[PDB]
Amino acid sequence: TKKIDQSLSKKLPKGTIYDPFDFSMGRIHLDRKYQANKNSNRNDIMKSGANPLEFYARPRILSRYVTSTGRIQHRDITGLSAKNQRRLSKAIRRCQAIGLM
Amino acid sequence: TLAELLGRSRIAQVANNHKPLTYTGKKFHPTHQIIETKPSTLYRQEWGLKSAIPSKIKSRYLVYNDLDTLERITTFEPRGGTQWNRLRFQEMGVPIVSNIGRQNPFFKYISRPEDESHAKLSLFKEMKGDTDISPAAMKKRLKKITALIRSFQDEFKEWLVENHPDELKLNSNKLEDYVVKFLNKKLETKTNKKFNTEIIGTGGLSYSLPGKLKNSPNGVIQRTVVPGRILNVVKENNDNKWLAAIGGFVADVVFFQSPPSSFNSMGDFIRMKTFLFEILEASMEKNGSVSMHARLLEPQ
Amino acid sequence: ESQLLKKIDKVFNDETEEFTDAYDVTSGNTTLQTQINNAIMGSLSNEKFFDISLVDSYLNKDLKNISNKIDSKLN
Amino acid sequence: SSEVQAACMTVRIQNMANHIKEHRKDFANTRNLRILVQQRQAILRYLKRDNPEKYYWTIQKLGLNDAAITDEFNMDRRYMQDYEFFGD
Amino acid sequence: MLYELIGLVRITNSNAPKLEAKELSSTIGKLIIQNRGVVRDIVPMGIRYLPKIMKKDQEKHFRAYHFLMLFDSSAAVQSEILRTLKKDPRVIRSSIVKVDLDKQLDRASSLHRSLGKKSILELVNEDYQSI
Amino acid sequence: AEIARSSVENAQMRFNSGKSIIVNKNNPAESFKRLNRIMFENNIPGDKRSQRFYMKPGKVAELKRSQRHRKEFMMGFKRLIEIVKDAKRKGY
Amino acid sequence: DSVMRKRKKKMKKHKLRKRRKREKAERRKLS
Amino acid sequence: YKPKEEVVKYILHGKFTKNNTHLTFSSVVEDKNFHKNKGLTYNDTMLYYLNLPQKVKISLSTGCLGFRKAARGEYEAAFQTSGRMFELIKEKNMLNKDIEVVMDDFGKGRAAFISALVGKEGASVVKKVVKISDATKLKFGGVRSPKMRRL
Amino acid sequence: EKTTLLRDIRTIQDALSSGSTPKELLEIKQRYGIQDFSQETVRQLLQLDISGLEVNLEK
RNA sequence: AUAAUAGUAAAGAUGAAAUAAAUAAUUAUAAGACUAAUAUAUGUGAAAAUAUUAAUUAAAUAUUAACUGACAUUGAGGGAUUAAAACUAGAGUAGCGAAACGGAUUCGAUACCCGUGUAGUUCUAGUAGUAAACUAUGAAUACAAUUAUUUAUAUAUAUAUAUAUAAAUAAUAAAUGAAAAUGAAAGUAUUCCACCUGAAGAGUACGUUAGCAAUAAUGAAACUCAAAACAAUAGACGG
Ligand SMILES: [K+]
Ligand SMILES: [K+]
Ligand SMILES: [K+]
Ligand SMILES: [K+]
Ligand SMILES: [K+]
Ligand SMILES: [K+]
Ligand SMILES: [K+]
Ligand SMILES: [Mg+2]
Ligand SMILES: [Mg+2]
Ligand SMILES: [Mg+2]
Ligand SMILES: [Mg+2]
Ligand SMILES: [Mg+2]
Ligand SMILES: [Mg+2]
Ligand SMILES: [Mg+2]
Ligand SMILES: [Mg+2]
Ligand SMILES: [Mg+2]
Ligand SMILES: [Mg+2]
Ligand SMILES: [Mg+2]
Ligand SMILES: [Mg+2]
Ligand SMILES: [Mg+2]
Ligand SMILES: [Mg+2]
Ligand SMILES: [Mg+2]
Ligand SMILES: [Mg+2]
Ligand SMILES: [Mg+2]
Repeated sequence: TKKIDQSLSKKLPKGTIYDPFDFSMGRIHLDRKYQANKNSNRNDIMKSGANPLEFYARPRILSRYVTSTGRIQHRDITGLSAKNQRRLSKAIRRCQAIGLM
Repeated sequence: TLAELLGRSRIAQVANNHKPLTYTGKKFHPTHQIIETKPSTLYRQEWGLKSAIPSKIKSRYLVYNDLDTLERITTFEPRGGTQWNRLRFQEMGVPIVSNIGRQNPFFKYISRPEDESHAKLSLFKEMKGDTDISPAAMKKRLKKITALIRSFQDEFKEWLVENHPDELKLNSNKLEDYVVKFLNKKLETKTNKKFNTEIIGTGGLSYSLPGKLKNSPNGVIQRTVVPGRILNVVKENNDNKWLAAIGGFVADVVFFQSPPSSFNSMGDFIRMKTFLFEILEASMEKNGSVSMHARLLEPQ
Repeated sequence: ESQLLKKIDKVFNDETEEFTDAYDVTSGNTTLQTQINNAIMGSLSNEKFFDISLVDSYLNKDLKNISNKIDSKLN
Repeated sequence: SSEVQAACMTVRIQNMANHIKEHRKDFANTRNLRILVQQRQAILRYLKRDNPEKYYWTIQKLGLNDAAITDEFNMDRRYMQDYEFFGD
Repeated sequence: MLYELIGLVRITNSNAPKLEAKELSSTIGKLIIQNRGVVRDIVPMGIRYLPKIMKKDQEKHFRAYHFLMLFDSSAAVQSEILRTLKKDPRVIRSSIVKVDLDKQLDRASSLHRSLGKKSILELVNEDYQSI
Repeated sequence: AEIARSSVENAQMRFNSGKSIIVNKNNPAESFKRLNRIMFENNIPGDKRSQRFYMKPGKVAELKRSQRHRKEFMMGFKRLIEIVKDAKRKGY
Repeated sequence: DSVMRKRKKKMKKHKLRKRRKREKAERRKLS
Repeated sequence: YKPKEEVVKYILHGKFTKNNTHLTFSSVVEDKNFHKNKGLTYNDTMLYYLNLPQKVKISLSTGCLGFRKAARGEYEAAFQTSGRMFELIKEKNMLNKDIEVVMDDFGKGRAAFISALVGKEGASVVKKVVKISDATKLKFGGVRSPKMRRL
Repeated sequence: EKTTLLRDIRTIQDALSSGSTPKELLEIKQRYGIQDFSQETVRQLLQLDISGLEVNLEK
């Protein structure tokens, strides 16, 4: 067979430097273990400094912090500060009461 | 005094670094200072750090973050492999060239205001170059600056009525120009980001000047041939070039006309074989990466 | 009521655009440039939305004692 | 100055009393009102000791009398009934 | 006090989707300006599908015209507006939230503040100085 | 009319509940596995069982406190095991 | 005091409550 | 103008409780002339097509297959009841249009029904099933449940 | 008095720029006491106390 | 719960059972109570309490500036508030559920489990002032060695971290302690209040006060005994 699963091969980006270890399975496993959604902050409005309570009439943004059934995600999952989690949950509950979410 | 000596000590010479020792993102340049110990000191676990490195370590190169921690260990990784990437680049003898034809950053050139005609582009870059700034510390750039700029109102309420009164009575299209120049002229004396942290040129990867020819017993070398590896068996998606792994760098390989038949045959194991490449040019991007362009020299 | 009828027509008109919040539309500086100009120029500013400097210079005989000064210089 | 503090407290007492008359079950704010009235008594008691002339002038202008200041006051249920705080 | 009304009007006629919304905004706006109030802005939000099928006055709805109305009035007038909205068969859902004016007199609608435009002056100055 | 006929597809799926899967005609047992994952990530089976019998508020509060402690305790345990493994790798 | 000791007070309270219920009943018939 | 009742899809509903399993097969009937009626608004038309009427065709419990008392709520009772349903759907020529499966609760018959439909017993019905969903009814507060049993 | 400051200050600035002297001005010379209608009389009708405070503070 | 619809013959319950055109499914209508995720009761509140949304009114934070000039602390008596249950009126009554009447279990079963389910649980206006009303730890002030983690304010810049000062929490030094342990107090000190003086009798009796009432507060003595209690230790035992 001339095919390998993507999970068993690492694609080295262009312009990056590499070591021989980057072709091993240890690199594959190490990349899975340390795979965190750290790029969310730059794409996370609520981790930017905006007040989540100003989005109570924008269900599309709020729908990014609820599960498929509408259950607000725990702070352990959203990664927000206590204040933003508190404000975001209020926004979602207000949005639900208005008839938008 | 002891404080003076400490400031000049070899440990002080290493700049503070808390960057992750285990980083799984894109690596474009070295992030940690390589520490080396001599064989005699390695035999005694001596590295010039606070504590002895565990005897299990057989490498003579490491990178560290903290001399000591609350866990009573040193935070270190026994690797020094970014030095071999630099030395392999030196062996390829390809000077780094500017794709924009800019002045050489390692020479003290006499520059002029040719690019200074964008005073309003960069004077406001100080407040507009805030891509990743706090929502309130960036807002402190609005009141703190406003007061500083508002303290020059009297100076600009007299200079403008003494050097360009016509514009004040005709149009503000030129007044705005006199404003951008005024602040810069009154800011060049100031020190706003007087130290620039941007990478300077190659960043230290190569100090080789373009122009020199490589003499060899078989005559002057006209094309540099370097062994490499093809990573993918299908060109980079959306790009007309494949990717190769040459000397610790990932390059874009351009083929003469066709792709060798070993590609289809090998498939996803194409990286298992070594091909010969020719390094066309090497460029440096602002992210601090090296843009190496190669050519898959095939036996013919 | 006259202003109300004009506003309703101008906002609920087919030509008018409505905030449907279906996509992250793309494009601060504008409002930051008006501030910078009103801080440096002050009374002698060209911004439509000026600061209290202009109203202060008026009641302090500055915008008038400078207009005459400039005109006298032109003479 | 104690006279100014008493006057400033008087304004808040008048406002808070109006609130209580419309929210007779708001015990949290009734407690706040009681404490504020007792605070005003305390400041005026000091004023009587410090500057008696100002003291008598101040209480006359505020509509109070010496008894209202010196006597122990708890704003209890009997007070609400003897002065018809809530009306009927 | 500054208030922000968000109303979900019924779209009875598919040919005139923005008809009851215009008639309703005029009714609400007239109440505000005839009782010492000021209407600061009227931001239409367009036809949107309701998150579920909703009911009102023995009728069912699956879509509504969304509109926002930022207005200044007294508390008594604000309650009168809310009472009229809760009774009008056209209105499916209505919410009035106070916008604090303690720190600044000119606040934009939450929709605009969410986009970084904190005051109506910032919105107007971006339509004159740059448009 | 046809306007109410050609706009029913989105409308039908616009009022989704989030507890539905489009079956993969090839592997139909993989779609039931996906649905089960939704149930567990929204705690549907747990909530249903917890709603069968009434629990006093004090008991509810006790159980919520203990569960949180065990969750946090496990996170602290894993952090210490990671340090152990890292320390072992470096020869400590 | 421990549960063991609390149980002695519990028994005394139960017997007092039992006696007062008994007395109440009598008053009802005798009334 | 004329009743034109037609089947659009079938709903296979399963209620899996602790003591029994109920399986209902239904048809989503659509009068294809509803839009041809007079005095019909765009809202009424869209509201009629968003909740189409349903007609029950097959109704089964575990007691219809002879399982009695405590055996009704077991895995084997559900597996056989699921088979009988998948058979009655083929014996009634109701395997022409797409089927939507709706599961309600998490008793012991929920995993038996799934096994009987992804296996040999449901190799004909599974080919028509287009959408699976869960319809477990939860309460946000709501009525007070009975007291905990002391056993 | 339906007359408003803005309107009155718009007549003292139009009459002073057009030459018209309707009796309204004489009345306006009594409503405000401004007998003389010049550009340096409207500036003294619209003076704000804040301006005086700003100079006392500098002293 | 009621009605409609097709569709049927069992359904429901339990350890297993049995007591009382259905169950299930899709619609429509009505009613009462409750408040899923977020969530940590984090935080807030004097305590009791407090987490679906909005509004009105009231109260609540930090720093700075100015001001008052010891105006403070504590607090007998007193006052106010005070879970659940309970009671007095008028409404409400879906679900739950003392009692009662039945079904089971058992040698018996005035129980644990099941059914029917009254008071009650709900709202309005009141009475009453009790809980393991608990941190089983009164309030205030001065002070003492560290670390970690959050939070807040401030400062800086080569702009995102760094440096400061407080608060909270966790683990500790010292100290204290019968020990378990406490840890900024259960430490070093000062001030004020409440309370205790062997067990049992007893928070009982009698009287008194208060309450529509249940009761609440106050609160003994005789007789009898040489006991009685706490922390910790080693065992034995544990369905
Ligand atoms: K708390
Ligand atoms: K003094
Ligand atoms: K005292
Ligand atoms: K007392
Ligand atoms: K009831
Ligand atoms: K407790
Ligand atoms: K005390
Ligand atoms: Mg006091
Ligand atoms: Mg004790
Ligand atoms: Mg069973
Ligand atoms: Mg029951
Ligand atoms: Mg039914
Ligand atoms: Mg909740
Ligand atoms: Mg707490
Ligand atoms: Mg006190
Ligand atoms: Mg009653
Ligand atoms: Mg019972
Ligand atoms: Mg009471
Ligand atoms: Mg008692
Ligand atoms: Mg007590
Ligand atoms: Mg309690
Ligand atoms: Mg105090
Ligand atoms: Mg008693
Ligand atoms: Mg013990």
